[PDB]
Formats: sequence, C-alpha cells, structure tokens
Amino acid sequence: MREVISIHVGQAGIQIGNACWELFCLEHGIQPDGQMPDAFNTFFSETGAGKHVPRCVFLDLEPTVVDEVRTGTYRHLFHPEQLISGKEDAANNFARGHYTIGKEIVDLSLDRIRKLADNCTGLQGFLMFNAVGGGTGSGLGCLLLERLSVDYGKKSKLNFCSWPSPQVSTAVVEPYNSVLSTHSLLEHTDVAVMLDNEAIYDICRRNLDIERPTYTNLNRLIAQVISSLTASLRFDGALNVDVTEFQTNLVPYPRIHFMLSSYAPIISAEKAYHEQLSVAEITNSAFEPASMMAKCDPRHGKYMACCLMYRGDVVPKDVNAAVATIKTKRTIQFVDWCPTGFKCGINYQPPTVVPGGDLAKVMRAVCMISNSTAIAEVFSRMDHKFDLMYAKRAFVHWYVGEGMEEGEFSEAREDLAALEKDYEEVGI
Amino acid sequence: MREVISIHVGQAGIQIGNACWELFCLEHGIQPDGQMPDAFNTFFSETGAGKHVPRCVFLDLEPTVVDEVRTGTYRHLFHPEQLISGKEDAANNFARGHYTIGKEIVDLSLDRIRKLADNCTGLQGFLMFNAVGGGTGSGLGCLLLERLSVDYGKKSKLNFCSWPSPQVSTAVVEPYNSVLSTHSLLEHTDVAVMLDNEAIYDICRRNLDIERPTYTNLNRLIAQVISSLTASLRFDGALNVDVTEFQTNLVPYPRIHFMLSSYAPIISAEKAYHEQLSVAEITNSAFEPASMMAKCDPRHGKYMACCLMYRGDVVPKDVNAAVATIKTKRTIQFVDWCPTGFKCGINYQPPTVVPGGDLAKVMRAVCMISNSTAIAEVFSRMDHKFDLMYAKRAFVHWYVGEGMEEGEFSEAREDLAALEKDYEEVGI
Amino acid sequence: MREIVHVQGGQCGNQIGAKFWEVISDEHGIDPTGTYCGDSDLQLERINVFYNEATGGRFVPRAILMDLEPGTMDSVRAGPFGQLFRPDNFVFGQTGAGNNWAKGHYTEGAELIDSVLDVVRKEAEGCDCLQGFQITHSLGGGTGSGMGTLLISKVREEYPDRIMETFSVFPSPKVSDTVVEPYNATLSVHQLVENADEVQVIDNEALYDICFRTLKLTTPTYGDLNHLVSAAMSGVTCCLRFPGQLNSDLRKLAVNLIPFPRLHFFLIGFAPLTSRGSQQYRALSVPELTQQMFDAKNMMCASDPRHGRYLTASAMFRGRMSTKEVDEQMLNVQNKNSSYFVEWIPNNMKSSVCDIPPKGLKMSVTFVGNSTAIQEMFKRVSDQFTAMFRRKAFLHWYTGEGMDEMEFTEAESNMNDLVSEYQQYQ
Repeated sequence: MREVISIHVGQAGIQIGNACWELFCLEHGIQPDGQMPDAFNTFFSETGAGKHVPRCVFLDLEPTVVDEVRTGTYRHLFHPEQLISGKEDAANNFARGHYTIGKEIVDLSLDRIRKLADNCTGLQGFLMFNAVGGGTGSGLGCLLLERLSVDYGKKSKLNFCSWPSPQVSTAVVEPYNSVLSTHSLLEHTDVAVMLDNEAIYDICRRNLDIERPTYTNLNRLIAQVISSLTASLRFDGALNVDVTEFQTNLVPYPRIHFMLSSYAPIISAEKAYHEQLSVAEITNSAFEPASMMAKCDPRHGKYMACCLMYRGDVVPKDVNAAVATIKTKRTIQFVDWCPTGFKCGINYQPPTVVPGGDLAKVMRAVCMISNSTAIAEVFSRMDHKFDLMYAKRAFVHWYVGEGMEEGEFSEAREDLAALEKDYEEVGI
Repeated sequence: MREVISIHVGQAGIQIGNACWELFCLEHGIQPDGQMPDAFNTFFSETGAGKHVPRCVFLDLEPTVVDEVRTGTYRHLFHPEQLISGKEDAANNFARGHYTIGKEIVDLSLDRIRKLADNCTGLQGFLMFNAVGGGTGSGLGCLLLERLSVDYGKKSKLNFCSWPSPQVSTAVVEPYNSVLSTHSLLEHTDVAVMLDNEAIYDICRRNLDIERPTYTNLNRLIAQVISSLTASLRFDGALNVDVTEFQTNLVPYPRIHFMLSSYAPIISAEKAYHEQLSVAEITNSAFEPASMMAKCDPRHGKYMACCLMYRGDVVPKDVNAAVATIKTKRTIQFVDWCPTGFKCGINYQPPTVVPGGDLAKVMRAVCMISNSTAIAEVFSRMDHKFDLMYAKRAFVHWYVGEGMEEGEFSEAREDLAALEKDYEEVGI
Repeated sequence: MREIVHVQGGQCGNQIGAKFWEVISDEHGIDPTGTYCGDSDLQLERINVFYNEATGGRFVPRAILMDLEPGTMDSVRAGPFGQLFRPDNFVFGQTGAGNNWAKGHYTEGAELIDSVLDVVRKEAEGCDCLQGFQITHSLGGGTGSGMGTLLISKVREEYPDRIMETFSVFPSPKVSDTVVEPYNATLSVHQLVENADEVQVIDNEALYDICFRTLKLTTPTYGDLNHLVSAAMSGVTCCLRFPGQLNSDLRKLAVNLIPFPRLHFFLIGFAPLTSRGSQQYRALSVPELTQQMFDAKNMMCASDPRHGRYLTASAMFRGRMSTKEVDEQMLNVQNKNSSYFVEWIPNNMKSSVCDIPPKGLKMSVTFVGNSTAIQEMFKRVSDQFTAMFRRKAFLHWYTGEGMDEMEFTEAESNMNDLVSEYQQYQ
C-alpha cells in the first residue's frame, strides 16, 4: 500500500544496509527467517504463511561482500535475486562503474526494482545508500539514477551519501570520483544527506567513549538515523511527517538539497544512568556543532531550514518550549528570508536498542536534518583538492582509456563552481 | 463409466509415462501393488478385490526400456500385456517405424486398446505420449493414429509431443523425423501440445536452481502438467472442464491445434518459504515468457486463445481479478477477432508432491495451455534445417532404400509450407 | 533377444579378441571357468548378446576363432580366460598364407572357408533372430586381410539386412611391419567398402602415442595396446548390454553417422586416460571428458582431425550423469570449434547415455567420429601402393596364384575415388 524501496550500491551501501536491516527486523520483531512469532508494510512484504521479505536490492560489482551476506545468518531473510553481484570490481574508477562494466548489471537491477515497485501503487519513494568516494558506489550509483529518473519520474529519491572526509581518505583517486558524482547527483536526486566518516568517529569517541570503534559501530549509528527518519511511516504519532514533506520543507531552491545530520542522545550505558534526558536538553545537544554528522561547523553558515524528528515520550508542549530557546540563542543564526525555519515531528515509539550494541535504551531521541549554507566549505575543500590533482593531469589516463572522454572533468568542475556561487548568492 | 486411455510410444513416451503413473498412484493413494488400503475410475480399472490396474499401454520396439518396468517396483501395477515389446529398435528411422517393423506390433497394440476401451462406453478420449525426433515415437505414432482414426472416428485424441529443441538435439536425423511426423500429426491428432527439452532445462535452472537435471527431473515436471490438466475429470471443482471442451475453446481452425504449456509456481523449498503464492502472482508468472515450456518466445506472436487451469485454494473472484490484470497489461498481444481470449477452470484438490522429489508443497498452482501465432517460428526453424539436409540428400538412403518412396519428403515439406502460410494468414 | 556373433581372424584379430573377451567377461562377472559370480541382476539380464547357455549353468562366448596357422590360436587357448571358448569353434589351418592376400583370399583360404561358414551359420541361426556381426582383423597381414574379408563377402550374401561392424587395424604410416602392407590394404579396402556396414579404424602408431604421452607407460606391450582397443569396443555396445537414460544400439549409431553409403570409416577414441601418477589429481566430470575426447592426441587413428571437418560424430557416454551436461557440452563444442564441423549438417553431434560405467571408473566415454581427415590415410597408402605397382614389385606372389593384373587397377580406382569423394564434402 504505502512502502519504500531501499537501494544499496557499493560496499559501503551494503554494509550500512546490513546494519539497517538488522535494526528494522528487530524493531518489528521478525526473526532472521522472516516469520514473526500492518505497521511493517512500509519495509516488508507478505510472502505466504506469515513470512516477510524486505523491499531492498543489494548491488555490487565485486562478489565478496554480497556472497558473505548470502551465506551468513540472514540468508533466507533476503530474496535470492535481491542480492545482485557482478564478476569484477569497479576498482575506484567512476569510468568503470558508469561506462565499461556498469551497464551489464543495471538491466538486472531494473528488473528487480520493477517487480518490487509494482506490488502496490502509492510507492512513497526510493532510499539510496552509496559511497561517493568509491568506484561502484559512485559510478553505478549515477547510472542507476538516470534509468530511475526516466521510469519513475514523480517518485521521491532520497540519497544517503558516505561523503569523503576532510582529512581521512583511504583512497587517492577519490577527489576525482567525488566531483564527478556530485555533478551527476544534482540532477538525479531530490534530497541528499551527507554522512562523513570522521564525524561519526569523533562522535563515538566523545559521546560513547569508545577509543577503538570500527565500521560496524559507525553503521549502527547510521541505522538509528534512518529508523528515526522513517518512524512516522511505520508507527502512529502525535504529529507525523511523510517523506514527501521533507523535500517541501527543506529544499528552498532545486539545486540546494544538501543537508547535514545530527542525532541525540547517543550515550552509553554508563552515562545514561546519570543523565536526565529532557526534551530541552536533547535538542540542545542536537544543535551543538560537535554533535553533527558531516564534520562541517555550522557557525560559519546560516541555517536555511531545519527538520526535527522527536521520537519517544515527547509531549508537544516541551517541543515548543525547546525550539523557542534555540531561536533565541544567538550563536545559532537563521537566514533572513526564512522566518519560520522549523518542521517538527513527534512519534510515539521509542528507539529500539540492539543487544550487544553500544547505545543504551533511551526513552526519547531526536534526529535532526538541517539545510545550511555551511555546505560551501565542504565543496570548497574538494575544489582545492581536485585542482591540485588535475593541474598536471594525474590519474586521468585510467579514466580516459576506459571509455569516458576528457572534458567531463572540465564540465564537472564548472558545475561544482556554479554550485559554490549559488550557495554564496543565497546567503547574502 | 467415463475414462481416458493413455498410450505411450517410444522411449520418451515410456519414461514420461513412468513419471506420470507414479504421480497418479500417489494422488489416488494406491500402492505399487495396485490395492488401496469412484473418483479414480477415469484412470484405473477395478479388478476384483479392491485392486486397480491402469488404463495404459506401453509400446516400444526396444525391450531395453520396458523390461525395467517389468522387473522394477511397479511389476504388478500394470497388466503384463499392456507392456508390449518388439525385438529390434527403429534406430532413428521414420521409415523403419512406419513400414518395416511396424505391422508386427500394431496388431497386438490394437487388441489391447480395444479390450481396454470396450469396458465402459462413453470414454472421454486418448492421450498419446511420444518423441517427435525419434524413430518409433514418430513412425509408430503415425501408424497407431491412422488406425485409431479409422476405428474410433468421433473421438478426442490429445498428443503430448516432446518436440526437438532449436539448439540441442541429441540426434542428427531429427529434421527428417520432425517434418515427416508433422504431416501425419496434422491429419490424425485432435489437439497437440509441444513440449521442448531445453525449455524445461532452463526452467529447472532458474526456478529450482538445479544446474544438472536428469531426464527424471524433466519427467516429474511434465507429470505435474498432465495431472493438473486432468484434475477436473478426477476431482470436484468450482468450475470444471473435461477434455472435450478443450477443442471448442482452444482450436479456432481445424489445422491450428498446436499448443504451448506453462506451469506456475515451480518452486523449491528455498523459494516457497519466502513467496506468497496469491492467485494474482502465480498467473503473472504463468504468462511470463521465460516460464513457457516450449522455448518459443510469445512476445513476437499473438495469443489466439488461452486456457487456465487453477488448482488448489483458489476462489473464483481472484481469478476474474487476475485475468483482468493480464488483459490490461500491454506487453501481451491478443488477436483482434478473439475478444474472449480466456477459459478459466478451478479445481479444489491441491497439487500432490512426490516424496523425495524436487518440488515443494504448494497450496495453489496454475497450468496454462495457449494457442498462439508465435508457433510460426518453431516450425519455420525446422523447415530451414530440413532444407539444409535435403539440399544434397544426406541421410536419405537410409529411408528410401528401407521402404518409403522418394517424394514423401517433398509432400511432407509442402504440407509444412502450407502450415506456415496458414499461420501467417490468420495473424493479419 | 538381440545377438552379436563374434569372428576373430588372423593373429592380430585373435590376440585383440582374446583381450576383448577378458574385458567383457569381467564386466559381466564371468569367472574363467564360465560360472557367474557377483550377485547383481543388471549383469545377467542382457547376457545373451554375447553368451550362450550350456545347460550346465556355464556361459560360452558366441565367438569363432579363425586363422590359417595353428600357433597363435594355441596361445589364446593356453592363456587365462582361454578355456571359455567352445573347442569346436576353433578352426585351424595347417599351412598358412605367408602374408599373401592372394593366397588368403583365393587359394589357401578357399579350402577352409566352407568349414568356417559351417560354424558361423550354426551359431547365427541357432537363436531367435540375429542383430549383427563383429569382426576383428588386421589389414596388413595375409589371413586377417585375405580370408577375413572373404568371410565378410560370404556372410553379407547370406545375411544381407543385418549389420556388420569391423574393427580393422590399418598399416602404420611411417614405419611398417610386413613390407607388403599397401598391397594387402588396398586389395582389402575396395571390397570392404562394398561389403561392410561400419568400419572402425585403428592404427598402432596412434596407440603408441597414447601409451607414451597420456598413459606415460614406459614399456607398452601388445597386451596393453589390445586392452585399450578392447575398452573402446566394449563402449560401442554398452547400450545393448545395460539400461540407460538415452539408449542407442549399433544401428542407431549407423543411421546417425553415415550420410552417404560409400563412406563408413570411423575414428575411435576413449576417455578418460590418465597415468597412475595423475589418477588422483584429475577432475572427472562431463566438461573435462568431452575435452579429452576431442583431441588429436586421444584418437586411435594417427590422422589429425583438425586438417579436415567432422562430417558427423557420436559420443557414447557411460555412467550416472546429468543429461544437460551431456547436451550442453555438445553444443559448446559446435560453437567453439566452429571450423572443424561441416555446415550443411546442423547439430553434427550425437549423444547417448548408458547408466553402467566400466569397472573402477565413475564415468567414461567412447567417441566414434566420421571425419574427412581419414582421406589423409587413404591418400598415403594409395601413394605407397602406386609407387610399388608402377614397377610391379612383389606382384608375382599375387599374380602366380590366380589374381590377374586388372583387379589391382580396379582396387586403386575404387580407393582413389574414395579419396575424391571425401574431398567433395570438405
């Protein structure tokens, strides 16, 4: 009836999707088999005698990460044809994922998406997970988006991009992949949320006090954000928000759809014991610049629009009291042309904790998605790094020899230059 | 009262019949001896003290296929003179099976058929099972159909042909055998269904995920189609049809009685766990072109008439809703002069599973028998391959020296040429 | 049921046939005493194809041993599995045709042929209804090539409609025993083209190549070479003796192989063939097996198949195996090796599955292929024949015993046209 389709492309998309689907199964109480011992209808189908199968597709060109899902604990939760694998990796090349090897797998991907989308009309939208710095997450991610745009025009397309960090890279050619992806996700994505790796690293180091987390601890935190985003579709609330109403409330002009994230509280079991988790204080911690999930300080930006999703035993009077304090605070500033810069949502169902995970059971939480003009700096840093790389034509022979022509570098650079000037003109 | 007589000619006929009669015995709950510990009366005869003998004849010139039935588990199921054996093989020669070693076995076969048909007059018709590409399946198939046409003139005669595949043949003389058989199947059978071997190979590869199927797993799938075809004669249903009303509903013109098959769902224990098997979805999979069981893509043809046999927990309102969805879908083409392109049929008893087989327990299933103009390709490709062989008279001396006259190749070819023009003229 | 009468002619035919009865008796589980052992029904259900009940429980082969010299038939009797044959089925000769085709066919063979015709009629007519004959002989010698082919002519006239399969070893290409090879070979072929239904070619030099390069045997005797030929001879009659998923008799193979009646000369191959060292290292599966089957290094005729086209070929597989891999690999070879198959015959390959593999192996195949690469041997032995005939070398050991000059010219004409007809479809 009302559902959303999840697309996971690349290694980062799959492993974040693995943590996302573990949380979704546990919160709705279905086992790894898929049988529980109409709230689940937005994420799970019905298959015969009480079995539920997720509405997701797993796409990678390299088989190693999808084989290990297919042989793990969750073998029979997923449909065997929803896990699509290639033969050879894109190997950190946008050109490989887009032109050379990418086209052989997109046909199989569109067949699965069409069969999953035709079950009911009033399909709410598509949630895409990808890594911008990778090969197949960037290349094949773009290629899927042209074909989705031509077929399913009016349907909303939300993207959760694992953006490259300011300092940490784990790739050398990723400034090339990032600028090429950002050009092509301007015209193919309705709402893009930036998730940065070092932002989750330092959030886990100060808040949860874990000195050595890994990628699986990053993915639990990402899963909590997505669960809080789509909580209003799944459960009843006092003031619910739909996914089509995010783009109405957070996108002022078509080219500005790059938003941050924040989640609060993320506190461990030893710290939750001592905190009164009031609605006023969890919303203060949400707007704190050190608790943001993109590593982009909003103090040198102006907030254009902000969306607050409260979840748990939150009364609407404490929301109004808390958001008034934020508006009056002077270190956080709003843009002049947007006087009412808030969208509030309250949901009843408290956040579910995974056993053996590192978050604590909390009675209420906030997820914040905010559009700001601070995104000028995150494009400016790659604009510096891309210009350094391209000035004496390094690593270009890998792209040019593989099937893309020289000049898509130039077109992508000027499009990013146009985006920088657009953010500057809005903030005046 | 009302019964049907099964004739199995050739090696393929016998081994398909072995799978067919193993399914029929388990569905009516009779033991291999033939005694159960009047719905079954359409396939089995009463013979004294609760004991049931099948109404079938096994005819082959080779003893090596029938002797294993005589010595197998089902020794005393069959009456010993229902299993008729010759001495020497037809050896992939139509001329051998029709002229030379033909007359010694057909006289004994007609004696058994007459004794089996005179028990309860009002019998429904004849089922013939044969391989078109073989020697005795094609040669003796003509001779027995000629003799049955002269004796039982007003009778229904259904033929299940294991037609040769486009690419895989496992003989060389099959362009000669197939064109010569179709000349004698045009004037002497009433309804012919084409089954292809590599069609069932690829069905078992994608739907059951068996990469190495034997002849036994093809024959189980054929047995399930025939059981679902004759389920209305054996059991009570909401809307039943017998074999006489197939001709009224599927054959628009006297020469056009070539039919395809599809069966859905064919799912293993891995897939039955995760699918809902709703009436809407199993009928969508029935019309899917890669689930057809003849290797003849119906996208480039027009459906002349279609007959759907639902079996199981099927309500008639979901049938009407599901057939309406098919009509509104634009990827199928119906012919303009057949508006009422569908015959529906509902039976109550769910399809039976052989223990230790490869199918799973399904609650409802569909068997589809369709007449289409896509059959022009399956006869034109065989028309081409006969042209290549006969271009300089390869393998002809085995036929012509051994009893048939040069010119019967030419007469059979012009008959097939007439059939090609007939399919083209109807589709306009 | 269906019955094959075995005839073994010449020294080569007797020693290759002696090992054939060793391999068939072991496969059916017959003790050299003639008793059955092995308590399995499938072994005994089709035994009348090669054996006869003797009302004492024992099984005697339907085999006729024929030679013009008493030496080598005594050796077959004295060996193991030599007491199996009926003593009356041995027909001696006393003097012996000293490597002379003329004396084997015209003079010395003539006073013995009435006696061998008596014994072959006694065994042939004694059952219900016969299926065929099988004859094993050599086309280099005197009694195997001369009086062996005389028997072929006489038994074709008596039984015109029955098949007649002959396992003939040809002269070796490079180095030769029995210096009058091309005289014996050419004189035998021209009336074996008109009297034999299917003819399967073996070369000794191909067998030596197999035993060096594949089997890696250091000292291959004639015992080991005959064992290889016997393995292939058992594979062609697998379907008669055991049940199968896709059955194919000898006449089924004949109709599927020979497009025109003049050309019925076949190449034989066997797989798998691994050394003792490499037995435990090798993959036994259908795709590997078809690759060893279509190798020049595995064919039992020393004529390279890549120089011609396979007109049609057939593969008799044995063992419990899946029929899609039996189908798809035969499609795979026609797509990959497009140039080595003829174009006006679609789907040139024939497949057959017999369910009982040979002892010790899980899976085996015998390959019979009708190739136009067999014209390389017919050209070669024609040139050797024409070299010697122009100068009339060694001719008066044929001319002297009643074979005139014109039949040599007829033999060359009847075999040069066979070379030309293979070129016609090349």
